[PDB]
Amino acid sequence: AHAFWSTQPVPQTEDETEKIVFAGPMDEPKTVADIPEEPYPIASTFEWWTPNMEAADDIHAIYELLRDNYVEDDDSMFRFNYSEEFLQWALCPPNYIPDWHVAVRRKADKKLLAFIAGVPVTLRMGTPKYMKVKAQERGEGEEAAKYDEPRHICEINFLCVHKQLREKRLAPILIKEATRRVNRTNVWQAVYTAGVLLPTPYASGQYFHRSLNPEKLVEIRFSGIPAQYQKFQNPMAMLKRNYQLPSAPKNSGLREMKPSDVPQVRRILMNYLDSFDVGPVFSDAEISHYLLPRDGVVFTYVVENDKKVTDFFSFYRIPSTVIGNSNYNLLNAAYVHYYAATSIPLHQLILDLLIVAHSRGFDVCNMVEILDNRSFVEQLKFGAGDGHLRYYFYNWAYPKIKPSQVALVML
Ligand SMILES: CCCCCCCCCCCCCC(=O)SCCNC(=O)CCNC(=O)[C@H](O)C(C)(C)COP(=O)(O)OP(=O)(O)OC[C@H]1O[C@@H](n2cnc3c(N)ncnc32)[C@H](O)[C@@H]1OP(=O)(O)O
Repeated sequence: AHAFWSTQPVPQTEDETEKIVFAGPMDEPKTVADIPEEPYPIASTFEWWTPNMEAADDIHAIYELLRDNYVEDDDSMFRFNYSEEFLQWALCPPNYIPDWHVAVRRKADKKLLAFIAGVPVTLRMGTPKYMKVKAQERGEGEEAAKYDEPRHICEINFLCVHKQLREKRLAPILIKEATRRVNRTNVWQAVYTAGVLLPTPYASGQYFHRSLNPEKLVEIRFSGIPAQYQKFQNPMAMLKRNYQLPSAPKNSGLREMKPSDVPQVRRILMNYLDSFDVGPVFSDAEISHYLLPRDGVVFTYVVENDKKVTDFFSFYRIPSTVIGNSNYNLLNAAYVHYYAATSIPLHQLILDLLIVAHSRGFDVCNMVEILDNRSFVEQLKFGAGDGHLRYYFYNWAYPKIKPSQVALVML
């Protein structure tokens, strides 16, 4: 029973989603004038707050909320510790809408108690290729193509309720108020991800992890000894030896991305992402924002061949707090971001990502099996994680697809 989600324009069961064969909206069309102009009522001791993401004080307040209260593993050993610089990056892409960043604070002391953030994204989200095949074989190509134009929608992230206020139905009102503010902008769909099962994902991908410092990872109980290494008398030693990375990048033309690479990176990324059912459309401004290197936040490298950029990869940094370990209190994790390989095998491109991440002191490289990420798991010695990242739409019926048809990276 979902007292909240059963009232919302989402598919309500896996059985329902299994039957969806076209993309399209779920709610009746509405207009902005149908949407209340007043923020939803909230307890008189709390207030809605829209942070100013240019104010160091406001960014710091969000930072501290998430540091102490955002996603935790089930054993409370690790918690994400997004940096202030990362939050300003993730929350403030080009043309972002300040009113889509929704917070609740306590009036008396102005303490931040809850947060949810929406940013604009332009998403291809029309009927998937294989369902269009089946639709065309039914003479319904027209209906299957109705919504192929990229849509300007909302990407939701960073939903967080302070630990002391959990299970008091604050998340539904936060979500409802964000929806109100987005709808008041004439935007009617959103996309979000979660590591938990909600009604009802259109895609789910397993997490995979590449140890860069396997001794540390075993000590902090992030990962175990892979089953294939349990046959050894000293598995950690063999792990270190087989996981040892080349001292140097295998691609001699590798260098950090620079502003003049933006147009070529845009073109090769968009050409690659076009082959996926669900994916973002990025302008030069958005390519610049999301991919140009930013210290401690995002790292992007290009390969030149024949004087031109032919390949690139990116990763971003999310440290996690390690709780209860007497030897370590932080885990430095690199997350595979966007990439495109036009002249070298993808596993050779991503090997250079691992080499660079190791040289920069990261402990582990994490990814979800979206894009073509599954294809280099075995080759580059990634191990399967316990987690799955689920992909969801708000007010968009969508057929179930494999994660290999998803090209939207979530931060
Ligand atoms: C058109 C524009 C639309 C824009 C909006 C689109 C939708 C966006 C949707 C949000 C996308 C977020 C994407 C991310 O950021 S996913 C990461 C979410 N954050 C965390 O896990 C951080 C740590 N946990 C917390 O802060 C709290 O436990 C949260 C805030 C998660 C729940 O707070 P609390 O534990 O105090 O519970 P409650 O009593 O207030 O509320 C219980 C209700 O909340 C439903 N619930 C539980 N977990 C989630 C979840 N992860 N997404 C959506 N709904 C969730 C649950 O099914 C129940 O509804 P129902 O089962 O009774 O019906």
